[PDB]
Amino acid sequence: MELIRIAMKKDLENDNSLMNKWATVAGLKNPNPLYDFLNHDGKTFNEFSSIVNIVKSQYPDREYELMKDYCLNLDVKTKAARSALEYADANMFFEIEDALIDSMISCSNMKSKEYGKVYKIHRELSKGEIDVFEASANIGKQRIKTAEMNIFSKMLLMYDCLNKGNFAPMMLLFQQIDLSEIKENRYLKNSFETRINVLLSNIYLNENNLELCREYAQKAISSTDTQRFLVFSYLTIGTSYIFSDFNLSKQNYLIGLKFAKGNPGFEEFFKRNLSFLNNFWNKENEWINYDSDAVTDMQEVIFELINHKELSKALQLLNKLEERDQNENELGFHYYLKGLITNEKEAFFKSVEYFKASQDKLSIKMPLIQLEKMGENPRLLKIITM
Amino acid sequence: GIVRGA
Repeated sequence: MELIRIAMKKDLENDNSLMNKWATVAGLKNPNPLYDFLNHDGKTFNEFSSIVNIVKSQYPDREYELMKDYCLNLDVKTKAARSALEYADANMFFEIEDALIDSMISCSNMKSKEYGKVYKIHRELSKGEIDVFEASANIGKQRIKTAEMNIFSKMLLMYDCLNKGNFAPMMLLFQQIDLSEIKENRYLKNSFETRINVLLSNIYLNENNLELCREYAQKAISSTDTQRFLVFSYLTIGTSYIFSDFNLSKQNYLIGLKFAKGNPGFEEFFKRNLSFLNNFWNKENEWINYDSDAVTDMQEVIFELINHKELSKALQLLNKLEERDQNENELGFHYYLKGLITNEKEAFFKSVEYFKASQDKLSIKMPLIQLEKMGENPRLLKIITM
Repeated sequence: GIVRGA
């Protein structure tokens, strides 16, 4: 009765060899739990990777429709539903995720209630319905008992640090996570291991440890086939080369862009950094979003205007942005641009202070180079990057 | 700006 069961029953009467093929793909010892899954409603595999690996290799193009149907039909009190919630969150399938959260909050199993409550906190935080301070308050209010939700509560805040351009807390949060403590759920452990890897990759990218950054991103790319992890992995590798190597940076951004086909949210990340890359290297720029009101997007239009030596038009557009709320990292770039336009040392010092505040050891190079060009002590500038 | 995501 669940779409995937119907699909597999249909394909099985046409082809008898599919039992053995699905058994090895699902990591099963023998074809028996497969028979059970197809016949007795309610049967769920011991490991959720069983259903994902069957869906991925047999119905590559119907994953979302099939998975959405599987998940909405699951008993919310079970390990399966708990894994489906992780699956949905990891892929950013928000319709699947919000409906599981709704029904997991209400039910009477303590573990599923906990998973519901923590993922809701993560969702409310990504959407700006709450801020870090309420998140932390809600996490403690929960008195979490599982190792997993303890770990996921640390990652939750790391994701917020990452999009608010506040990178200092993140290595500190990372160090509080130990994955071998998660015992029952093998799938959840795998998913987390991969989440951590891109997280780690970002941490190193901001610490300017560029070799380790690419190590962890590649580690993620090698072991996953979930679109979300591919996207951010390639995003990260490309940013790691933004200042060293134009071609390597372009190529990873294009690889990532191909993996993002038909998901406008993921595409936007690449368009933005391709915009920046081409502005920074002063190459022709097919990527600028000229009618976005987003601070990052207006910054790109200004940076382009600077390269076309239109310093007057650039200054007016930049004053318009002083009106707008920006995070510390965005102020970093803001003051860098003010400097290129105005040739004032002051603008560059501010830029360094903001990149220090947000602890972006990567971007700090830009205003530092500029200060060295205007006669500031080079030895001291070296000590600032230490 | 540079954008990031994990």
